[PDB]
Amino acid sequence: ATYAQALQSVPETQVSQLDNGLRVASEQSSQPTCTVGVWIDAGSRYETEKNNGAGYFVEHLAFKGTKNRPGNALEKEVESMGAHLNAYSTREHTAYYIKALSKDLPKAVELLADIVQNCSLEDSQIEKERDVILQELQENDTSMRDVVFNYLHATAFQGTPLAQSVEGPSENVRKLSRADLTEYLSRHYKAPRMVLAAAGGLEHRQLLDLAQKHFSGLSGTPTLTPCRFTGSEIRHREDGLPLAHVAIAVEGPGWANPDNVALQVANAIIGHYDCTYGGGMHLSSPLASVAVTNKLCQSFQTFNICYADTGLLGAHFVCDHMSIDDMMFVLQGQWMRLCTSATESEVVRGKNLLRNALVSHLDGTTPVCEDIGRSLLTYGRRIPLAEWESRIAEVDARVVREVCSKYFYDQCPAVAGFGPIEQLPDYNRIRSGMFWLRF
Amino acid sequence: HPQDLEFTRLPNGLVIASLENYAPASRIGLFIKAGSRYENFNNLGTSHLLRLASSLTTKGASSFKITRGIEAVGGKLSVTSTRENMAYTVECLRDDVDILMEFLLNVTTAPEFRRWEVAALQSQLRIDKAVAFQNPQAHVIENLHAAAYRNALANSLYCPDYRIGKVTPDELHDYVQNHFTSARMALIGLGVSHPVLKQVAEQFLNIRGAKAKYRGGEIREQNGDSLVHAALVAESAAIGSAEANAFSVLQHVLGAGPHVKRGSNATSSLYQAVAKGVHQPFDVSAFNASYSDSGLFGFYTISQAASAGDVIKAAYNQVKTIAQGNLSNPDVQAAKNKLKAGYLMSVESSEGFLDEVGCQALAAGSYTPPSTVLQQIDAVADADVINAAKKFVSGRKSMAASGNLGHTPFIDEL
Amino acid sequence: SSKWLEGIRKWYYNAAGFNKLGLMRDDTIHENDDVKEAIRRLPENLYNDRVFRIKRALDLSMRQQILPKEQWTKYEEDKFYLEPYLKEVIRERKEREEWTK
Repeated sequence: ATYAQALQSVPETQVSQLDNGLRVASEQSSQPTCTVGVWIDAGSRYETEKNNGAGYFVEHLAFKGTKNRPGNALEKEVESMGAHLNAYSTREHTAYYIKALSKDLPKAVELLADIVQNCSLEDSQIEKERDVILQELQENDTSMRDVVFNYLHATAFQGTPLAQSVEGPSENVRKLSRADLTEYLSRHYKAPRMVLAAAGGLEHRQLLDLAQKHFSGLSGTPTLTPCRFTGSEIRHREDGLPLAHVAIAVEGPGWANPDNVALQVANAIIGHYDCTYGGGMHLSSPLASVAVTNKLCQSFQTFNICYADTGLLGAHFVCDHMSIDDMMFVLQGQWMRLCTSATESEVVRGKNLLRNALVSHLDGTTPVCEDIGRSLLTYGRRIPLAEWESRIAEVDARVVREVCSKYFYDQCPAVAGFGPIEQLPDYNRIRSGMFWLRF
Repeated sequence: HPQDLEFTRLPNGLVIASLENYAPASRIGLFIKAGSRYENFNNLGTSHLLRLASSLTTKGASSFKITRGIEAVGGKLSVTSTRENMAYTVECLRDDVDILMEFLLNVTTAPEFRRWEVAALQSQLRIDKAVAFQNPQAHVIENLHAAAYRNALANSLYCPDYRIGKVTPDELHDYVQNHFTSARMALIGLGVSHPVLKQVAEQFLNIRGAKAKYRGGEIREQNGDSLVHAALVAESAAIGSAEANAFSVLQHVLGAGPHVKRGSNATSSLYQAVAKGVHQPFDVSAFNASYSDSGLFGFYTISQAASAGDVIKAAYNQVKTIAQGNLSNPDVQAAKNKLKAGYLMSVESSEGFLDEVGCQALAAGSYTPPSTVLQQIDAVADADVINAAKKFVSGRKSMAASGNLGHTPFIDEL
Repeated sequence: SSKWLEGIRKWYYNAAGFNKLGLMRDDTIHENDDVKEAIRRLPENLYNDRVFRIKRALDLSMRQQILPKEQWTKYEEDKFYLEPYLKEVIRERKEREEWTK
């Protein structure tokens, strides 16, 4: 039992294509469960200004009455067979996945097809879901992290529609016509841009047979421009709240580069810290180590988010308004340490951390099926983890500091501040401390 | 994958289960019967401290070298616990399990309890108690267990107020030496070979009061956060009994986890009954905790300030009219399907499988496969459900109320 | 050879001086980071006895009066308590340097 033999021991995610442009993929496992989902590339990038949050509103309306079942009979059938439903959407993608059982499968696949193609629009439910989204805005005007990331995207993609949130304006919410909703559902979904994916204890042959049984005959028949990254700083002086939330990012490279894997090794060097970790004075990453030594921060993560061949290489920390300056100073110090003066054993340790993080990331059936959907959306295909292991073996510290010299060294970043952010320096201080003069 | 787990009861008392799946993740789960009920008034809040005592120095490896080695091989070490189960999980890839096993055995067998780490961990206890109870719901749960029994099951998972700082390392050494025995340890391995586990556990362990009583009553935490939390719980049954499985069928009848996010859960009759009763956005969920001697069955409601007692009356009269013979047999089978769905789809990954196999092996003393467990679920009748609901209505009540409690029934206003 | 060596050692201890001012080995250490760490890790009663002896020693240096004859901590009544603590702190300094190596 070795590592290459373990990476040899993996199911293969057999694929097929229904000739509407529909893509379908499956991967089997020997435990009695399955996860069956539909991924459609429909986020805020494809929406317009006056049509913001359309697909989010559709997946709100997705279970309130169809052209076969009423609004409660769908819930009745799902809960009578005992399924697990979930639906979400990014600024790019849209997903509907059911954690499902190993015997209630074909009727549920027909249910999912009816979710796809015949979402009826009851006017009682358009009123109720308008007020529900009002309640959701009222509730989620408090969770500070999502407000931070929405401010980050807003200051990152200024003018371009990627900066728009998934929620969008409330002025759109108070004018949601059924006609534009039908037009949106009829246009932004149909022929090439949808993937069925199934991971768990089933058969791929019968999976394509049920796809033939229900998803065949869908019979469907002009976007993705390069988005200008601005790079700027938005700040919300709002002193009523006790803590402070500061994020900073640059333009992420995307998907078609192994330099993304190198940047994931860099974030494996730094990444996350929370103040409740067992052992603070003994941590490997020096940023959190000196932060424990000086009691500055509460939490951070330095990480990546990849949009469609673009994105935000980001770093967010929650801390106190007396602990921002030295926080940012040692943060930029670790940045430029990875950009020029990285050693080798920390890179080896980060490669092992990235291995273990990816392996524990892809456990269960939901993250596996999510991974299949996201791989076949960004690439059209799935890259198994042995190729990721080979490209991990393709990484030394010299290539890492080359890529970090490419994506950090005197950029024009995007900084978002939220709270009592008086201690937060001016943008030119970030620009001065960005590039080393070798001090 | 034709291979299976292996069971071994080594005669000084410990349990060993091994599994070789050709999955890269190797996990070692070490479970100990050292929960909150095995601590008392002289060691209040000590399980919280020992749960935070993961980063101590060991006679054999200092905690600096421990932390740097475990994160140098990249494996993840975590300490999780319930009121009967301490749990050490160490995960990595399948070749470097030996040194991580050595660190785990050093932490379990030989803690040092050096005093400066104990003081820094008192400060960490303060921080961790803040992080725990800044969520309200677990605080309601802990006050419910405080209202549940007159004895050691009411010991919280977290340290009390005045107890911070005044706990000695000598009581820690004593609690280790009389509560970490060979006959109270289960060793579960996923992804690794049996004989290495057996030989190393044979190498480096070499170690070697009663049940709690019902109390009943209420605990009111007047806090006023515009959402009344109300928990009404009676005492049900011990662990693994057919009576407790009947209560599990009953809570799947009453209400389970939200299967339809952004939906309404039109099948669970508690939600539609209270939505008939109160036309305001509420939340009702069922609850059943199981323990080695006893068990706690009831429900938990989150409602408005002036809209709590009507919700409680609606839920209680719904449970009464279910108890008095208004329940469908396809609804019983749907509760069976929800129980099978929860028990299958909570153990799919290595984490839930680890937890279930370890608790099953440490509790019963052997393994039993999940297929015949589902068959035991399928061997549950209806008079079980009626008697479980009658027992819930009949016996002495226990109530934990918190929030703006100006509209809450006390005893007589049920 | 052996005991005459110990005679030289006792001669140096009696010629040093702090025996006449009520001090031990662990009262005459120059501070670094590691020494201050070892002082921080001390037990309670040892800490109080140490600071009391230090305060008496600095007072008797202040009025420049050395103790009478039979109030002198002679040879081999002292307690070498700091050597495990400070030894382990230097050992941990070497441990950090060996992990970084």
